Amino acid sequence: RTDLYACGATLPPHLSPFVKEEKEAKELSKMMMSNKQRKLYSKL
Amino acid sequence: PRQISDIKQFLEIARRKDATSARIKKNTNKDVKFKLRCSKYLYTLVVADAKKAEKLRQSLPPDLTVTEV
Amino acid sequence: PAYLASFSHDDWISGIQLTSDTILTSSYDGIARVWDKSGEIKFQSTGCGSSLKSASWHIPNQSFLTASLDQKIFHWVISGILQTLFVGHKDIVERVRSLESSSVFISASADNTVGIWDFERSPEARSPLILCEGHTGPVMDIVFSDDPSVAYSVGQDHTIKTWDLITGQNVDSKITKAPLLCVEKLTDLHLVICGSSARHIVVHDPRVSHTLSGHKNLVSGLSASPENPYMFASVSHDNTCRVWDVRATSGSIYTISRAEKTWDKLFAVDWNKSIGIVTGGTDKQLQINQ
Amino acid sequence: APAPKLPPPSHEESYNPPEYSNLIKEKFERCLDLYLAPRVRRKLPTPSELRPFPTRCTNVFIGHKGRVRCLSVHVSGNWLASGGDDGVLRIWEVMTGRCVWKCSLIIQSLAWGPLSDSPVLAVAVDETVYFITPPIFSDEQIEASKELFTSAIWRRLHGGIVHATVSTPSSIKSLSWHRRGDYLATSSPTSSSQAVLIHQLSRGASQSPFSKSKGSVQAVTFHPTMPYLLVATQRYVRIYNLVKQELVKTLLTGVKWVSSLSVHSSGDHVIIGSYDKRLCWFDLDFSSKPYKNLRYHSRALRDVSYHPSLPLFCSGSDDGDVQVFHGRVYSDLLANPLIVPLKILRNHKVVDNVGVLSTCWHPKEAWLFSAGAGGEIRMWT
Amino acid sequence: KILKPGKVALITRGRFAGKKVVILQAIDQGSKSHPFGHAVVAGVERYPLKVTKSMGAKRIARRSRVKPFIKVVNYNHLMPTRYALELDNLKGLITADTFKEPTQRSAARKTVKKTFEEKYQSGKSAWFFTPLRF
Repeated sequence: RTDLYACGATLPPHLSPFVKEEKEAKELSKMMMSNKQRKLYSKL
Repeated sequence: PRQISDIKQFLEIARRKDATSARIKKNTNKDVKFKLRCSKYLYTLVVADAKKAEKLRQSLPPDLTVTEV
Repeated sequence: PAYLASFSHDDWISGIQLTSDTILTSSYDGIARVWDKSGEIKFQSTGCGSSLKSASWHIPNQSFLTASLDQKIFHWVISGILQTLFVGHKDIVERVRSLESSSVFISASADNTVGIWDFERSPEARSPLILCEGHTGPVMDIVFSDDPSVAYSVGQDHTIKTWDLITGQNVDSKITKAPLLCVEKLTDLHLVICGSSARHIVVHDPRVSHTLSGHKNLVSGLSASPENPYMFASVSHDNTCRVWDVRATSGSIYTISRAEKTWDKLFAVDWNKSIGIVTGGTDKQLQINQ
Repeated sequence: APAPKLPPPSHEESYNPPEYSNLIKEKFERCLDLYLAPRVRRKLPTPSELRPFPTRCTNVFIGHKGRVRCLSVHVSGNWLASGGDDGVLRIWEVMTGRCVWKCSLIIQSLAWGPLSDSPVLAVAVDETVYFITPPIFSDEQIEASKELFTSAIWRRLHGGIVHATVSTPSSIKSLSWHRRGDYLATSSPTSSSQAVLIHQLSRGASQSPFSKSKGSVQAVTFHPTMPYLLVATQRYVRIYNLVKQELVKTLLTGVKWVSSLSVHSSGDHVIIGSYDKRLCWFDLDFSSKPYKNLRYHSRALRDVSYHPSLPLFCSGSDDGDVQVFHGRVYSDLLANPLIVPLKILRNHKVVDNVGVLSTCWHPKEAWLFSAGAGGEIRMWT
Repeated sequence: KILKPGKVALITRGRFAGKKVVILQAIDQGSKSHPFGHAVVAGVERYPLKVTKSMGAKRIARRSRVKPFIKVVNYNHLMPTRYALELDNLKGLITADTFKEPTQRSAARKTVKKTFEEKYQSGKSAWFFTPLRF
């Protein structure tokens, strides 16, 4: 639409098309050491 | 050879895949010896009590090959 | 019921028994004060030697039993004179209920037994006439049911046992998921309200249990209001007297705050028609709501 | 040739998003990464229905002006006796919270007797142990307790009904009672040769059942189905058969320092609290190695206790948190014990970097008594 | 009276042999648990590494970290030394009650660690923080 991008008008943010029970569940870390994979929950 | 003094240890080693066969040895003093052939050691559990003997024997996994004296 | 007045006491008001005129308040200091309607203590029990547990007057301005931590219940006849002391319980008598018609009065004790003490028939220093047993845990409280020959008994075993004083055995023991601390029998509704440790009042039908939550802490005592049979007040460990309704099981109908507070814990609750609802506890002040 | 893992595309940074001289440098860095960066190609325990669980504290016992070293509950379940560094022994009514016995008479530990008819308390002050029978009980209980008895030397006040004082060379740290009430186990970590002493009340004598002790002894207790004595040393836990006077089993805790121990009522399971912030579950029929290790506490774990009847156990640590676990044990060989978290009780003060010092369980219901360093006793219901 | 709270000394017996310690508090009279002239000391278990004009602040800080220890040591196992190290942060924090209380032992160890951090960074007692080569 021309009115949006007329000379000297406002510019919408240019978007990149490339850009695309709980307590017990979280605390169940029995003796597992290396099996503990809370690294994924801490990043993702 | 290794001696195991714990019944649940005997079951755990029996559960382990390295277990190949099991022998039940009935002695003249009414004491049974549960022997478990693994890859590296013959694990032996000396059960002097009769009632604990057969509950253990039925506790042994069905896939394991258990053999008479 | 709007609050009327509060009367101070030496210690926490362990037991409260409110009549039309007489109001017995037994405290942890070993003294049971018979406060009048206005609040004048007619007489104070002396020489108990142990912390008083519960008070229960067989008749107003008359003999009133008061249990103590020494496994003895002293019957003061009204100034109050200790006519006789009923003793023999293995542990301290947790609570005592008075029966006007029958000389046998039930008394739940910490020894997992409910003893039926008698004014004269007791084995005299007077062994209870019927020391009923059967509760697995300590007998927290006992209240006579609609029939004078039966009395409900709640205890730590979470089993409310309807012990028949005539037979000396529990006819039916209703088990619950939480331990009950106080038992109050409402004859008009034919129900028994149990103050379970889960901060819930369970109204169980003797002939089955309707649970009502809302109390912030454990319920310490229960008493059905004479004016409204459906309404029953319950003083809890949160120093609050939650007056719930049988029809309105969704929480208490009206939560009355104690006149005096100190982490206070209300312990004793009574419901007299003339005197209203009398409450007491760790605040060492017996408040009245009319 | 595994792919060089193409760089991520534009991150939505533009002329004006609501979220170049260096371009040669990033391109050079990318070229460097193409040959310098290595390329690599890459149950349900359901605690809801098994709720023997308790909840937040409801009764707070106050009156101790210092740390509460140890507290215990009588078999009847209505008396709770507590003591601390203040030297004040206070007996509390569990249902009401009154402090009926204000008489004081440091208190390292105090333990009730197992016999209901003989309510006698063994209380340790420094190297001395007092056998106290408070007059709060009925008189016949006092006489019933007297005939129980009436190395370490024996000697025979605001109601100070003292019966038999036991004096020991060292400051006793742990006290334990036998099931029959005839044997008292007193342990001190300082000593060695005579670190632990066994006292026979019926014979009125004390002895050292150990000729040679290895490692400092931290705590001791009695087996609940057999006379075996459980000795928790600094690093090991050793099982001793007393009737034949020998060593049955040694548990390798894998722990730098053992704090306290508790025993399952079945006698086949042991739980070890450690200064290494670890709870150690041992199945005596499984292994000398710990069946499970739990490292949830943030500070040194002080005490571990199993409820005598309900399948719940708790751990008290110096961080102020009390960890409540549900442990279900079956007699079957297949059925390994089921250990699940149930609750983490909080809101407990820490004084001088000291938190939950001692935890005790109600003999009947799921009630937990926790002693803090500020002199407060919490009754979690 | 050459062993006083605040005197630097050397340990010649035990695991921490050849390490330099500061006398935290002397029990020259002895104790029931330690029937000898023992004294509690705080020492440096791992000495900080040497630093240079170069290396970033990250590496300098990484090499400047110090691991302490606290230990009751016999006088016959301590070797007294003329240098003296004093700071009010390390006065009276240690006692027998601290050793029995393991959380207090760890807390005192961490406090000693921190105190050694500011002391090393400030450049005091360079000899005390220099390891002894034997």
